[PDB]
Formats: sequence, structure tokens, C-alpha cells
Amino acid sequence: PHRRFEYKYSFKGPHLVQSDGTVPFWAHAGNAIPSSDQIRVAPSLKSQRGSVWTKTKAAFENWEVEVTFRVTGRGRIGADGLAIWYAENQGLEGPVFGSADLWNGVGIFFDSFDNDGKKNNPAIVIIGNNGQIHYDHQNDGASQALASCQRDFRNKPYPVRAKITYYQNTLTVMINNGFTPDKNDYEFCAKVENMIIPAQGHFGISAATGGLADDHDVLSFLTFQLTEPGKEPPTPDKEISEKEKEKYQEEFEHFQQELDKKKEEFQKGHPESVGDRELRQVFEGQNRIHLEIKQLNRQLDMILDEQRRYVSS
Amino acid sequence: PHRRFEYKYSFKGPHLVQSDGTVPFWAHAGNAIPSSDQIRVAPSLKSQRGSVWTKTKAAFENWEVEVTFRVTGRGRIGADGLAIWYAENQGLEGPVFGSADLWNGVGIFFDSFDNDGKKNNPAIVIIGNNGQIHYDHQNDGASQALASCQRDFRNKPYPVRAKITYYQNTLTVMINNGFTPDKNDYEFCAKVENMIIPAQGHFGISAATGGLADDHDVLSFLTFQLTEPGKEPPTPDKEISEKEKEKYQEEFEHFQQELDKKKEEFQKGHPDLQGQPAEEIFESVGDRELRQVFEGQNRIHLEIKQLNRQLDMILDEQRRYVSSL
Amino acid sequence: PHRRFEYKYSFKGPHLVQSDGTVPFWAHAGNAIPSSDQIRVAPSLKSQRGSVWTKTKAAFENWEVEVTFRVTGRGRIGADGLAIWYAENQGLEGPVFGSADLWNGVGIFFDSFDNDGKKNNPAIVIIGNNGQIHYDHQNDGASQALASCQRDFRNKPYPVRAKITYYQNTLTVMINNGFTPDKNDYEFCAKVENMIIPAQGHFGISAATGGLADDHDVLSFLTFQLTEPGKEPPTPDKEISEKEKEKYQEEFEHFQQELDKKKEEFQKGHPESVGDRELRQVFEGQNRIHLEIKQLNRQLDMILDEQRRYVSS
Amino acid sequence: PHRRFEYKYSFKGPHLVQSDGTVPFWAHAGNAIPSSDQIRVAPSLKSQRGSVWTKTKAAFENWEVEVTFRVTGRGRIGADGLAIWYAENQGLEGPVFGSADLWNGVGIFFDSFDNDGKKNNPAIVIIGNNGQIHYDHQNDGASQALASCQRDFRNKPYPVRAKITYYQNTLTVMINNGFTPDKNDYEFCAKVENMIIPAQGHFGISAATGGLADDHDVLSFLTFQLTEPGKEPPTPDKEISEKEKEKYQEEFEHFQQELDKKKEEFQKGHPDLQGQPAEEIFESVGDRELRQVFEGQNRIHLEIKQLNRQLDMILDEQRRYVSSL
Amino acid sequence: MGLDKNTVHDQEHIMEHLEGVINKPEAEMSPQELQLHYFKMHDYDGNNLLDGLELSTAITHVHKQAPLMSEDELINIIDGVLRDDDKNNDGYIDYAEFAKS
Amino acid sequence: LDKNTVHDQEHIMEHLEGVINKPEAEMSPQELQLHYFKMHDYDGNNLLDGLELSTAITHVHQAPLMSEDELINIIDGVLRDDDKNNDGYIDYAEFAKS
Amino acid sequence: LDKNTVHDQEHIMEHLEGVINKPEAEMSPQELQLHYFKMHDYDGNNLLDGLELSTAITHVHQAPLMSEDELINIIDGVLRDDDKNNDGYIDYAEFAKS
Amino acid sequence: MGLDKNTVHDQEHIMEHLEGVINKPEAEMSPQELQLHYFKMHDYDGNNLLDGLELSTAITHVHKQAPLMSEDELINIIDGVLRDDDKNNDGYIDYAEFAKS
Ligand SMILES: [Ca+2]
Ligand SMILES: [Ca+2]
Ligand SMILES: [Ca+2]
Ligand SMILES: [Ca+2]
Ligand SMILES: [Ca+2]
Ligand SMILES: [Ca+2]
Ligand SMILES: [Ca+2]
Ligand SMILES: [Ca+2]
Ligand SMILES: [Ca+2]
Ligand SMILES: [Ca+2]
Ligand SMILES: [Ca+2]
Ligand SMILES: [Ca+2]
Ligand SMILES: [Ca+2]
Ligand SMILES: [Ca+2]
Ligand SMILES: [Ca+2]
Ligand SMILES: [Ca+2]
Ligand SMILES: [Zn+2]
Ligand SMILES: [Zn+2]
Ligand SMILES: [Zn+2]
Repeated sequence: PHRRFEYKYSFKGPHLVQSDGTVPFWAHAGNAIPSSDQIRVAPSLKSQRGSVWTKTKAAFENWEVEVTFRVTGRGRIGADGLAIWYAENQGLEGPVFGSADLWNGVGIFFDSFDNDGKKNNPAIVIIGNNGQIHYDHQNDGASQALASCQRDFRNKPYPVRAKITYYQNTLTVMINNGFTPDKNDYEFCAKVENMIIPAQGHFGISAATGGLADDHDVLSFLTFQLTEPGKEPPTPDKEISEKEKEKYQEEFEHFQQELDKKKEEFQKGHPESVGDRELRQVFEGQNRIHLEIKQLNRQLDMILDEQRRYVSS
Repeated sequence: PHRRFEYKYSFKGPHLVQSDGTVPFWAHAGNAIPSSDQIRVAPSLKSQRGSVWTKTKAAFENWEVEVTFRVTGRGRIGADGLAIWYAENQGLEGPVFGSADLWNGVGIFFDSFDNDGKKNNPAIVIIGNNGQIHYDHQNDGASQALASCQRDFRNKPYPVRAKITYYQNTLTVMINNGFTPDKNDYEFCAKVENMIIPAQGHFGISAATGGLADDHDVLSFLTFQLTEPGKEPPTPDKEISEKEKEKYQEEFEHFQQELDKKKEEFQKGHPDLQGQPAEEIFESVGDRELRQVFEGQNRIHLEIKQLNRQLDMILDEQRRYVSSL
Repeated sequence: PHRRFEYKYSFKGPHLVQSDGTVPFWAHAGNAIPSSDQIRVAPSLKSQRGSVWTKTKAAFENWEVEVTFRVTGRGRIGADGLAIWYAENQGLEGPVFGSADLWNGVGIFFDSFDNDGKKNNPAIVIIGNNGQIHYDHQNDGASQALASCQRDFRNKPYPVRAKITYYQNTLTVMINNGFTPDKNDYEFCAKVENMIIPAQGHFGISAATGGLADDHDVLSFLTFQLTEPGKEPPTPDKEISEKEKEKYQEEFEHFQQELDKKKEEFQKGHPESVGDRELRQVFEGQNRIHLEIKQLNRQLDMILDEQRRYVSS
Repeated sequence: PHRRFEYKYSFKGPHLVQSDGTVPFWAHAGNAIPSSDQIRVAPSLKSQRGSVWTKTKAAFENWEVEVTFRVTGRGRIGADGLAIWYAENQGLEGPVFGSADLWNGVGIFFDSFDNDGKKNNPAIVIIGNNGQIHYDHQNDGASQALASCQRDFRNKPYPVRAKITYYQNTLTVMINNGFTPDKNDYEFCAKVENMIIPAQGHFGISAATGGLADDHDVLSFLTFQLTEPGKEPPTPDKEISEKEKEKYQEEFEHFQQELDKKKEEFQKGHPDLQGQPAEEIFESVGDRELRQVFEGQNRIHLEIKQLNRQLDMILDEQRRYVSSL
Repeated sequence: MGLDKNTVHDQEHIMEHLEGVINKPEAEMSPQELQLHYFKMHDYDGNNLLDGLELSTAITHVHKQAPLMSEDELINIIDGVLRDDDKNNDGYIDYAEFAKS
Repeated sequence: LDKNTVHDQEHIMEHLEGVINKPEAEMSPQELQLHYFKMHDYDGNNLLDGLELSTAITHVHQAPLMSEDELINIIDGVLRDDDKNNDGYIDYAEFAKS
Repeated sequence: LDKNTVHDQEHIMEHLEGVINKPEAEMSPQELQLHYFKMHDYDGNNLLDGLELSTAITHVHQAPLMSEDELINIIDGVLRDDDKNNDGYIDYAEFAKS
Repeated sequence: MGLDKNTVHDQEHIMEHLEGVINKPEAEMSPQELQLHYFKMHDYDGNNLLDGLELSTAITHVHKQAPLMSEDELINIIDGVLRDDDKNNDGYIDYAEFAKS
């Protein structure tokens, strides 16, 4: 499918907060503390609720959002957690992860406190509601959970990235466990088919803190509109002969190379740590082991496919 | 000396804030987030400044101030730090630890970032300024420091307590390192003799965050008026024969015993309190950097095991394609 | 081959040093500091030389020694290193790793300082000399090195184990990498064939410290005599019907089980740390990964052999 | 005050030992290993005790002693620790930090192991005994401790220096934390007023190692006689007009310049000194525990790579066994 | 207005304050032990001493709207209480001092 | 994205200072536009989007902040006639094309 | 390894004390012998060797240390008639056999 | 015996001491600069002051057997040097004091 970036439903650093003190196109209420780099939706204090919701409504048939966040806790147990909502109206206040109950939309909940006492938490739960079902906070919504995967996202060394994609009546939640700083290292977590959500709605994020305190920072929130490859009109004769792009790309590359060259010697024109570098080396080594094991798995799968094609003969 | 508790220059939990979101008898400005348990003077965000000052001027010849605070950071290096001022005017906004420069009073700085690059930090620096000397931030104020001691107060399992005592023109700072949960384990840090300060001043506490991020929480700030044992008027014949004091003390003790017994036999009748021990709330920073490493392995194992079972099938079904043929 | 333990050419803890203050059947000289747990052949001081040599000569056709040792240094570079000798006379003093030059025998040198400046060190060098060749200290004996492997044994979390086996004119040096506390986790390092050594000789260990200081501890030194399975006489009718062993083994197991049971409750009759436990868990996890990868390699080798046997027909 | 260096109560490098292996004017006993650069009072072995005492008694009304030492241990927990005594008799063997109990003098103990379980260690504990009080080893001597300060002196990049000064019946212990290579950055630790000690006593330094192991090196021990500025006799007319002092000072400086120039221009004519910077000699303990973890990965990669190439052949030659058939 | 006898003698407020921890509601308590319960429940620090801060928390209070007292008014009430009850000039209010008035 | 908004020299001249400073008041119209496109890509993706343009046309260099509706309208007008591939991104192909 | 050397109760009674102390002065000859065999295997391999035996017969419980040649002779004589499989180790099979 | 003139005026000992670092032997030096060289080479601490330990190291010394001096003899020699040369009673010996005798 084809992706189109949407600024109206997005916030991103490093100029997240304007001069007047608010994040553009987003209305935040509660204990959210928007800053230049990130939004601390609910700080490490007792009984905190925060939420950032979109001002203007969103009308997308298919969409895809990418949320980068960190949940940091001093202790081994955290509460309550983060939530990403695609709703019909901005509740902006409530006891369901810092947002209102009886929401008409879809919510992805990153629960970190096990109120059911079953050692399932932390977990990622997709809950849909038409607006007549109350969220069961005492058992982490186990009865009404459409899908759930047990992945950890607390105190990870790198920001946790989650891609939530609604495409052709199917909601797919993919999580980067935040062990590598790569942007395209998503792993599958959960999916639901035949999911129905209203075409008119508001995106939002929210966070809530219980007895134990965690910092719920959201670094960036990019919203992409996905359209089918066939339904999109081509509209040709708009590239203007496709020659100016080829004439300009190498010139732009040459200038950026020469600017980098200038900065290389003018950085020292007028002027990492041990342990931290060692930790970075350790995590990169773990990532290299994981990549080579994945590549071995792909090679073994290709060998299996070739063997099946051969025994077919 | 003799100590008198002053409520007008203090705040403590667990009812720190009122219903309208303000701290009684204190004015907070900047990025301070006063909550019911503590005041987060400067949260773990880049470029934050906060301060809580006294609304009313305090006129004490000798005084003692006990501050309970936490400075919690993710990394081993923190910034910028905390400060406790006894000044002439309020210092809500400024570049010096979240307060204004050129202050006419005394300022105790808890510095977490070594800008001078001399490995002298974290440190406790006593600076007394008459109103004409700027704070040398690039050199941590080592040029105009009246005294200094080298202590660590970041990421401790218990809140760090500091006692600042001005008595007979000598300012004495004692720091409890916070390793032990005891509230009376203070250890000497610094002293400055023949220290001069304004007769009337505002108490205040401020915090600033630079490139690195820390959380600067303050749990309590207890201010005591200290009077000399000889200058204090006794004013006798006010105890009303002191008999009712003894007649009421044992009654109070008996009630304490009865209430403790009731709480003891009630706390297990319907056990519903989850509880939060201090062991579940404390973890060393370096050990944390170990634990994630361990979690990094728990993923890799899975990517072997599934792979292992995949090889398993290529051992089994291939045999079924060997004996059959 | 068949292994026979030799107490006369061995020392081991935890009663290494007798009442008089010396290690039995072994003569130590120089800066060696024997204690109950280990022998510090050369402490962390400048210009230290130490050596522990056997009193009585050894007459073995084929033998195998297992040496457990640690080389601990504050810095990233250490000097000079450890050495294991099977010689004809005990030099007990000299500039070749704390022992004399022109030795008549075989010496395994665990060199930690690169005097040649080729980044080869740390290394394990097997050097033989009839008694007329001087050891080249300036280049780590690269010209006369019979065989060498580049392994690291400094600041390992667990003691480094070395198995040096001379069997049928072949000397094999196998080194435990020191990352696991297993007793049988040897990896191949080096071997040499047609090696000639005198049948009469003294075993010994030694250590030398240069400009940089390292602690060279030797925890154990077990010497085994190896005999061929065919050359050893059987001498039957010596097991005494082989029934008393079977009647006694289960009784001894039962009594040791009941003693362990008694200790279990009487340990608490009258009465690890965080971080260290986490490091132990990390190292155990790495060992699990290593073992599983080795098992996969064995499985793949078996699959390769089966495929070759299948395609042979 | 006025300071006079006393050679009979000192030792320093780089010629600490003589050719017979003994320290001049000092008697060493136990497991002390005196080398040319330092005296290792107690090496990193289980159950080690060592001590070095002065041969001749010292009669000083006021004195100052500067000790440079390193206590280096592999783990985060060390045992037992170091001690500096000014006693009446040379107790070179015993159960209190490698020296005898029931000493008639003063003792400064650098305790690295918290037997009391109060998280109060490492610490500097001043203990003064008349000769009738045993040292409570199980409680770190906190019951009979005259004064204490809580400092860390283990595994520092530079040697830790301590100044113990007895002056006007007040004993002051100042500790240089060893973070900086400066030799004059002392920071106050503890003081005891109205302290009484024998008029004549033996200096000494001892160290003991318990279940854990540390290396207790002592690099220097400089003893100074302190005289009051008013009681010191001036004895004038002994400078011989002071003119030759000025006439020789500039000659000495000119030599220093010339020899520095000669060393500068012949240090590079034949460059053969390898050198050893302090960066290559210092490494944090926890970071060390990280580095080995990294090394553990460098093995694992190999066991994949070879395995990888093994799978490579099962892709290649099998094709040669498919197209041919 | 201030630390009036009826303010401490409200049995309903005491009973609704001790709920959750003391669930044994009994409407027969003498006017003596309810003052004790008041003193115990308003000493959050556990030091068995009422200072100005705990008294101001008790006076301002939150029960479930009502307007808040002015800061100057609260200062006047607390200073009036302290100037007439703190006999030892300690700042803290002992139980004996509380029972005196 | 008017022509005079990007064809003024002092703005980028005070913008690029701090890491690179080469005072040269003879820049071609494609050179200062080049610098303008280079620095405003904060993400380092060599691509302009709606948010980068929104912080570009507003800045912190007094004047009251612009209306949300006005900013939305002007950025929509910019994106409508400049983006040709309808990717939600602006590339220098599209930027120099208009 | 004489019979009376291993058939005395006070040595084993004072040795096992510290972790297990079960005072019972009615031990069978195979009971105190088995305790002796269990405590002297320091390595935990359930096997006795020359070094363990040599530290056993000397100990730290004054008397001067025995001669090196005498100790070698007595341990060689013990190993000569007790070891049956010539492994260099002494098992309780061989220990109870002789 | 003691800090005699001829002991410092041995050109051969000075030359054999400055070898390795000062590689320029010249047999024409005046008796002035060689005393200075002695003073510079015997100050190991770099503080430009000769104390008792450095002097005792110089007196005992190791040159390549020779018997060592007694501890009492060395104490007497150093005490005699200090009692007649340390005019300022510092314990250290300045270069001016060294040049005085
Ligand atoms: Ca939950
Ligand atoms: Ca759950
Ligand atoms: Ca600073
Ligand atoms: Ca500083
Ligand atoms: Ca070498
Ligand atoms: Ca080499
Ligand atoms: Ca201790
Ligand atoms: Ca202690
Ligand atoms: Ca209270
Ligand atoms: Ca009172
Ligand atoms: Ca961009
Ligand atoms: Ca585009
Ligand atoms: Ca054994
Ligand atoms: Ca056997
Ligand atoms: Ca000197
Ligand atoms: Ca002098
Ligand atoms: Zn109430
Ligand atoms: Zn601009
Ligand atoms: Zn000489």
C-alpha cells in the first residue's frame, strides 16, 4: 500500500512545543508536561493522569501510526501504563489509563500493573468498544481483550517503538522491544481481523500512574494515511519530464558532501565515556548475534524450500 | 540550644498541597510540580528551572533547617543540581540553580555536574554573596566558595537529609548520606565561621536541570528557631503544677497500646493492602545496566530454540523421504 | 588411555601449605608466596620472579597435567606471565619467566607482554630446548616457537584451566577459556608431533613480573600418568568377587543422603548479592547460548553425515 | 605552625628497601612484603596480617603524619582493612588489623568491611585506648569510636593520602580522596579534641585481610615534628648575611633550565622508553565486569560464523548433487 | 472560631475519619477518648506531637465544594492556638496541652 | 513558501552560525535555498514534511504566534501545489520544481 | 592407615562439629569409618587420593612434622596394598576391602 | 667521614650516575657544577630539597659486594650532617646549605 505523511495528526521533536507553550494541532490536558524533546504524559508522581488528543478530527479509511515512547521506573513494578486511542470524541479525562470510559473507538493499552495477579503483565492489549462496555480495571480487561501479547517495554535502553496499522478491516500491532536504535526493527505482536471503527475520529495518547510511579515519555507520534495501490488515481504528466530530479540529485549530494567536508575541519577550528561505550558495544554485539541467527533462520528456510521443490521431483 | 518549630516556614507530607494546588505559606514558580507527598522542583527534562520560596520574611537570630530531598537520575552523571537559599528577596527565576543571580544572603549548592572538569563533583558548596558577585557556573563557583565538601547524594535507597544550622554567626552543614533509613545519622560536611547574613530573609529551595536529566524531589523542609540557653526567658508557673501532665501521659500511652492492638488484630481480618517494600523500590544503576543485558539474552535464546526445532523437522521428515524411496 | 593420579607431583587446596609453612613434595624459591588456597607465584609488584618445582624427579613415558591458574591485572597490559616446565633439572632462578635459561625439556609459556610489538600477545607458546638455545625474550620466542595459539586468560571471571598432555610423542595443550566454572570444558589450543623429551625430569611452574604488575596465582596442579590400554597388564582376580562394591555403594549413597538431610535442617538450627547474582546469571546465559549453538553444530554435522551416506548409494 | 621533617620515622620511594631487604629505621613483621616502590602490608590472599613499626620511639609534643596508600580489591566488598597507630609498644602481631590488641596510644582504622551490618563502611575510625579496652571487631568498634567519617578509599585512580595531625591535644584526620592527582587537595574527615596520648610512642602502620581479599600498599609515610610559632627559638645570625642564598638560587634555577633542556633534546634522540600512562593503569570495577561480558560475546560470534559457513556448504554442494542427478 | 470543644466532640467526623483502619463504629464513646482519637489521627508524622502544619491541615481539611479559608485567617487561627496553648514554647502541642484547653 | 521568504540572506546567515561560518554575500538563489533546505531537515532524512515547514515558517525570532487556522490553510496551500507524488513529504525535486 | 587410627571417636566428633553435631557414643565401626571417608574428601569427588591422605595423617592437631621420606614411604605402602584398580585413587570399595 | 668534598668531587661517580639520561661525558667540568649535578641527581622527589632519606640512600647506595653500614652509624652520619647544615631547622637541605659546606 501507499503511505502519505500527515502533519495535522502528528507531533515530533526537537521543536515540539511552540513559543506559546503548547504542542501544535494537539490539545493536552491533565498532568501532561510537553517539552521541546518529548511529552511526559504522566510524571513519576503518585496519582497522575495525562492525555494528548488531536484537535481536528481524522477521516481515514486506512491509517498507520508510529509511536516512539519510553516508560521508565525506578522499581521493578510500574503502574498503570500508556494507551493509544483512536476514538470518536476526546474524553481527555477519566480513570481508564488517564482517559474516559465508554469510548467509541479502539484503544491499545500497554498495561504494566497486574491487577488480576496472574503474572501476565506487562502486556499489550487491544480493546474495542462501541461506547456501552466499561473497562474492567480490576483484571486488566482480560474478558474483553481482543488480542494480547506479553512483551516488556519498561526501562529499556532505547526508545520503544510501536507501529499500529489499520488496513482493510484489520488492526496490526507491531512492537520494537527497544533493544536497538534501528527505526525499522519491528517485531510482530498482535493482530485482529474484521475490526470496525468509525471513519470520523480523533487520535490521542494518554498515560496514568497508580501507587507506584513511572515516567511515560512520548518522543514522537507520526500518523500515516494508507491507501490501496489500485484505488489511488495515477494522475500522470506531473513529474515534469523526470529530468530535473536526475539533474539536481547529484548536485545536492555533492553540496551536502562538501558541507560535511567543511564541518569536518571547522569542528576543530575553535574548540562517549568508558562503561557507557562498553554497554553500547555489548548491546551492538547482542544485536549482531540476533541478526546472524535470523539470517541463519532465513537460510535454513530457503534450504527447506529448495528441498521441498526437489522432493517434489 | 533551644529549638522552636516554625510552621510558617515549613512544608511536609502527606498533605503538602491544598485543594487549590498551592503549597501553604510558600510560593512556587518555574517548573515545580507540587504533589501531596513531595515537591518535584525540577523534573527529569532538559532545561528545567523551579523554585519554592517563602511568602513571608523570617527574622531569626539563630536557626536550623532540615531538608529531605532525592536527586534521582538514570545515568551516572547528573545535571544541574539543587540549592537552598536564605536570601533577602525572592529568587523565583534565574540562571543560578533555578534562582536569580546576585543574591543578598547565603546559598548552599548541591552540585551534580563538574563543569570545571576537576572531578570534584558532586559537591556541597556554601556561597555567601553580599549582592555584587556573580556565580561562576563554568567553574562551579570554586573561586568564591566559602567551604566545600565532597559527598554523593544521587540515587540513594533512602532520602538524603541535610541540616543547615546558623548559630553564633557560624553556618554548619551536616549531610545524612541516605544509606541508612535512620533520621538521626547526620555526618559533618562543612562549616563557615564569622558568617554574616541579613537579619530578615526568605527561605527557599530551587532546582535546575541542564543537558543531562535528574528528578529533584523535596519531601520536607523543616525550619526551627534556635535560641541560646541563657537568653531564653523561662517564664515559670505555667505548667499548672505538672500533675495533670503525668496523669495524662500514661492515659495517652494506654490509648496508643489499645489502638496498636486494634490495628494489629484488624490488619489481618480482611487483608487487602498490597504494600510496597523498599527492596522493590531500590535498584543500583550499574546493576540495572546489567539486568537489561540479561533481558537481551532472553530474546536470543528463543531465536535459537525455534531454529533448533526447525532443524529437528529436517532430521525427521527427510528420513520419511529416505525410507519411502 | 588409562590415567593414574600422582600425589608426589601434585599440589591442591585447601590444605596446600602444611604446618611448617611449605607446600609438600614441592620446592619453591624466589618471590613465591604459598598459602592455603593457592600459590601466588609472583605478586603484583615490580620485578618479581617465582617458581615452584618438584623435589623428586618424575619418570613417566606418557603423562598429563591439569593446571588451574589466574593472572589478574589492574591494567589492560600485563607482564611477563606464567610458565609450565617439564625439565631435567630445577633451575629455580633465571630471566626466562622466572626460571633459568638453557633448560633441557619442554616449556609452555603464557606470554602476556608483546615485546615484539606485533599485537600477538597474549599467547600460549610451546618451546622445546635441548639446552643449547637461548630464549629470545625480545620477540616472545617467535623464531623457536613450535606452536602457538592466541587466547586471552587475564581477568577472566573464573580460573583458567590448562590441560597439557604428552601421549605417544605428541604434546597437546588444551585451554579452558575461563568463562565457565565447569571442570571439563576444554577447548583445543595447540599440538606438536614427534616431540622428544627426557624420561627423567622435574615438573615445575613459574611466573615473572615486568614493568607492569600482575598477580599470577596457581590454584591446583594435578599430574596424571597416562598408560596405553594395551600395554597395561590386567592382573585379574583382584576385585574380590565384585559384590562388596555393589553391596556397599547404595549404603554409602543412603548415608550421605541422610547426612545431607541432617545438614539441611541443622544449618538453620542456630544461625549472594544483587549485581553479582545478575553477573552470574549473565554468564550462565552466555554459556547456555554457547552450548545450544554447539549442539546445533553437532546436529548439522550429523545431518551432513546422513546426507552423505544417503547420496553415496 | 613550624614543620620539621624527621627522617628517622619515614620511608618513601623509589629506594624504600636496602640491598638486604629491610626498610631503614623500620621493623616489618607478618606478611608485609617491602619492595622498592611500596610496602605491601597485606597482599590479596586469605587471612593475611602485616605491620611495619618504627624501631625507635618518638618524643614529639605535636606532630603530623602523611600516609600515601592504595587499597585495591577485585570486588565491591573488601576486607579487612588498614590501620595507622601511634602506640607505646611495638605490637607487630595480633588480631586487630594485623596488630596486637590492648594498645596504649591512638589508632586510626580504615575499615573496609561492615561487620556491624549498618552500611556505615568504608570508614575512618579514630580509637584511643589507654590499654584496658578490647577492640570490638564484630561491631566495627562503633561503641568505643572517638570519631568517624564515612569515606571510600578503595580502587581509586590515584593513591589516597591521609594527614593525621596532633596539635594542642587535638587530633585531626584529613583524607585526600585520590580522585585528583594533586598532592595538596586534602578534605576534612574527623577531629577529636582534648585527646591524650603517651609522650613517647612508636609510629606504625598495619593491614589485615579477612574472608575477602584486598592489596594494601603503602607508598610513603612522612613524619613531621610540629612546633608552635611562639615556642620555637629563632637562633638568629646563622644565615651568613643571606647574600649567598640569593647568589646561588638563580644559579640553581639556571641549572634546572639547562638540565630540562638537555633532557628534552635527548629524550627524543633515541626514543626507547615505552612509558605507562595512568589511563592504561586505571579501570572501574563495574566497567571491568562489563568488558568480560563483551568478551563472552566475541567467542559466541565465532561459533555462529563457522556454523554459518557450514550451512553455506549444504547450500552449494547439494546443488551439485541436484543438477547432476 | 478555633479549636472549639464541639469541633473535637463531633462523633460523626471522628467515626468517618477512623473508617478503613478502625471499623468498629460505636455511638457511646465518652467525650474524653474521642479527643484522644482526634489527637492520634491528626498526627501524621507519628511523633505524638501536633505542630502548626498538622493543625492547619486539620482546620482547612477536605470532606465530601466548601470555600477555602484565607491564608491570613489560617495564620491568625494557628498563631492564636499556639500563643495560648504551647506553654513550653516548643512549637509542638503535647496531648497534655491539648487536654488543658 | 514565497520566493522572498527563502531568497533573503541574513536569515540563513544568522541560522548556520555556530558550526559553519563562511561570510560570503554573493550567494546564488540556488545556494541559499540549498542551505535553507539542508538545515530545516531536523530528522536528518533529507526530506521536508508538514511539521518541519510549520516550525520553519513560525520560528522563535515579539511577534504574536499565528492562528492555527491560518497556519493550517497556508501549509495546505503549500503542500497542494508543491507535492507531486502525494507522499506527504516535500523533496528538493518538488521544492526546486516550484 | 592402621585400624586404631580410624577407629577413634573423638577425632571425628571434634571434626564434624560446626555444621552437624549429633553426639552418639555408640557408633558402629562402619559408621565412624564412613564419616572419616566423607569428611576427608575435600574435592567432593567421593574419592580419596594421595594428597587427601597425606593431609589426613599429618593434620594440624606441638609435634614436629613427619619426615618427607617417611611420609612418602608410608603413603606408598598404603597405596600399594589398598588400591586394586591402580587408578591412583582410593575408593570406599578399596577402603572397606582393606 | 661524612659529606666530604672528595665524595662529591668524584667526577667518575657523577658521570656513571648521569648515564642513560645525560649522555654527554666530558672530563673538564669545574668542581662547581658537579656538586650541583650531585644535588639534582640525589633529589628523587623533585622538590629541590635533600632530606635525610635521600642522603641515607646516597650514603648507603649500590654500585657494581660491599658491606652495608650499620644503622647506628648511618644515624650518626645523617644526624651529624643535619646538626651542622640545616640552619633553618626544616629537616630539608637547600642547595645554599649544601654549598655552604
Ligand atoms: Ca493494569
Ligand atoms: Ca493481567
Ligand atoms: Ca556545576
Ligand atoms: Ca567542580
Ligand atoms: Ca613477552
Ligand atoms: Ca609477540
Ligand atoms: Ca570491620
Ligand atoms: Ca561498621
Ligand atoms: Ca506531628
Ligand atoms: Ca508544647
Ligand atoms: Ca524531515
Ligand atoms: Ca513528495
Ligand atoms: Ca578426593
Ligand atoms: Ca582405586
Ligand atoms: Ca627531596
Ligand atoms: Ca634547610
Ligand atoms: Zn475530617
Ligand atoms: Zn529562522
Ligand atoms: Zn652512585
